[PDB]
Amino acid sequence: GAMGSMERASLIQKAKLAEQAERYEDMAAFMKGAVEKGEELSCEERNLLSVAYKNVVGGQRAAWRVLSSIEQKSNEEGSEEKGPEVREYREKVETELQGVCDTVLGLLDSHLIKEAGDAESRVFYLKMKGDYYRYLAEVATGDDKKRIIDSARSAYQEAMDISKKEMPPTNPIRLGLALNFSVFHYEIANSPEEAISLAKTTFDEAMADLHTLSEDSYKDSTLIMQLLRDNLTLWT
Amino acid sequence: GAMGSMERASLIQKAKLAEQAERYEDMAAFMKGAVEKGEELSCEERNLLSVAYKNVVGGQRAAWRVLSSIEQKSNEEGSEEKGPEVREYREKVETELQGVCDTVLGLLDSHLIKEAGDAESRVFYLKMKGDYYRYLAEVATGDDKKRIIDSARSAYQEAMDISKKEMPPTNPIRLGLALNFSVFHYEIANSPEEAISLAKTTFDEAMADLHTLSEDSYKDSTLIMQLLRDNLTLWT
Amino acid sequence: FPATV
Amino acid sequence: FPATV
Ligand SMILES: C=CC(C)(C)OC[C@H]1O[C@H](O[C@@H]2C3=C([C@H](C)CNC(C)=O)C[C@H](O)[C@]3(C)/C=C3/[C@@H](COC)CC[C@H]3[C@@H](C)[C@H]2O)[C@H](O)[C@@H](O)[C@@H]1O
Ligand SMILES: C=CC(C)(C)OC[C@H]1O[C@H](O[C@@H]2C3=C([C@H](C)CNC(C)=O)C[C@H](O)[C@]3(C)/C=C3/[C@@H](COC)CC[C@H]3[C@@H](C)[C@H]2O)[C@H](O)[C@@H](O)[C@@H]1O
Ligand SMILES: [Mg+2]
Ligand SMILES: [Mg+2]
Ligand SMILES: [Mg+2]
Ligand SMILES: [Mg+2]
Ligand SMILES: [Mg+2]
Ligand SMILES: [Mg+2]
Repeated sequence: GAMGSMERASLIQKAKLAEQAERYEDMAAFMKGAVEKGEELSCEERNLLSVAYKNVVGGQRAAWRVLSSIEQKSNEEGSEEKGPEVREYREKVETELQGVCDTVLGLLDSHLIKEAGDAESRVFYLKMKGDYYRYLAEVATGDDKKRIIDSARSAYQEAMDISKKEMPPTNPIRLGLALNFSVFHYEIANSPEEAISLAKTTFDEAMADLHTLSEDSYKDSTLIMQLLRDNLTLWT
Repeated sequence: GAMGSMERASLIQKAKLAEQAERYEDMAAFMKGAVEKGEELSCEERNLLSVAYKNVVGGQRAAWRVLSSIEQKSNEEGSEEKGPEVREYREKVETELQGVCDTVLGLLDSHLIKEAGDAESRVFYLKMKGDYYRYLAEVATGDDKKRIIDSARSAYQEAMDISKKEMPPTNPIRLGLALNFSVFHYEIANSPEEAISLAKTTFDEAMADLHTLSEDSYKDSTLIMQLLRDNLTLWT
Repeated sequence: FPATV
Repeated sequence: FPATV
């Protein structure tokens, strides 16, 4: 790969520069190169990996949503035949999005998840695995959709099981996993009651644990708790 | 080129979709493909071309500025030796930026400017030529810098001469040309007095012409007039 | 859309 | 930075 000749430490340094410059594609490429050096990622490095790909796919998802909305309007009664272009361009963005998801999932499967034994790292990577399968599920229409949904649920569930055993309720990774799995239930899996139940129990159990939360993690965990409350307000 | 098999009308349609999706790289590639069909661009199509590349290079410039600032701090007294990475990554972004500028300038030179006879189109493309040479000037440090600055000034000057002869003072293209050439004088060419004089005369002459301005162009021209006033407030 | 992190 | 269009 194009990053094979660069030192691991230089790749991490440049991922940090790319983040500051909001160059998320470059950030992701640097972090993929770092992962491919074959050493486990530290806690800070895991965050660089996740932020890079979250931002790349986030932009692709936003664009896909705009184009899918145009396409759906184009297929309603009274809409004028505008030819294949909207579908073609939506398919182009979709295929690029799928490619990025596949790249992330490949990194996770080789070999980040296999070698992650500490709960932080294992839950973190399984959450990512659930997230990228969820993004594939958002665009899946074919025979593939149910299997993709099942793959997302299986990753999120393994992460949930570990997080409940090994992390406190206010751990930010545990909270963010529960936030995203609740969104999976609501938006992907047609299980709004499960989504609401998960968000409420997560929020309530985190409140009761706030008295043990570190000042260093207060900001991250309270932000995620606010996002859980925002979703519950949207949903009820 | 990759767009050679696509119909011109389909390229224009997809450039409009890309704009709505904020996919400016795709937008630019679609518009480059359209230009390479060999027909002149309409007024609407010129705007799609300009917006696409302005946004691509705008993001590159923002990233270059972040990295150049880090690099300059890294070279001040008391800064710690962090190795070649900041320079390398700034050079990477710079080379990509230069490549996009070169692509735009090549499109303009082949054959948009040669075939543009109406004042709107000719001034529009010469303004773009000045803009992309100015962006090359922002990053130029080598022997090349003075020639690049001269190329920007020559394009802006030809555009200015045509715009004063052939367009009313409140024409948005005429106004935007003067705005950008004034910024060239202030930020690139070390001529703040010329920048101020140009911005003030442009603004004053446009005010006196507002009574002929169309309702369709009022928003564009008054916006640009406000930008001229903003720059004059910054500069005086 | 609902919020994720 | 100053404004351009
Ligand atoms: C070093 C520079 C950068 C900009 C890369 O660091 C980003 C942030 O990395 C930490 O945060 C983490 C985190 C978020 C916080 C909620 C952001 N916090 C605030 C107040 O906005 C959102 C991110 O996507 C990230 C990495 C992802 C997860 C997800 C990751 O699932 C795979 C789970 C929850 C959250 C955890 C890991 C947070 O610990 C720090 O603690 C923060 O200071 C820091 O900004
Ligand atoms: C069709 C959809 C899109 C989004 C592509 O159309 C964008 C806008 O194209 C027109 O505007 C033009 C223009 C700007 C206006 C100032 C935006 N106006 C407001 C109120 O924000 C900024 C752009 O960069 C652009 C193309 C560039 C130039 C530069 C172009 O130098 C090469 C000179 C001045 C200005 C002229 C051409 C404006 O005529 C319309 O008239 C506007 O409605 C419309 O938004
Ligand atoms: Mg080494
Ligand atoms: Mg598809
Ligand atoms: Mg339960
Ligand atoms: Mg044809
Ligand atoms: Mg260089
Ligand atoms: Mg003069």
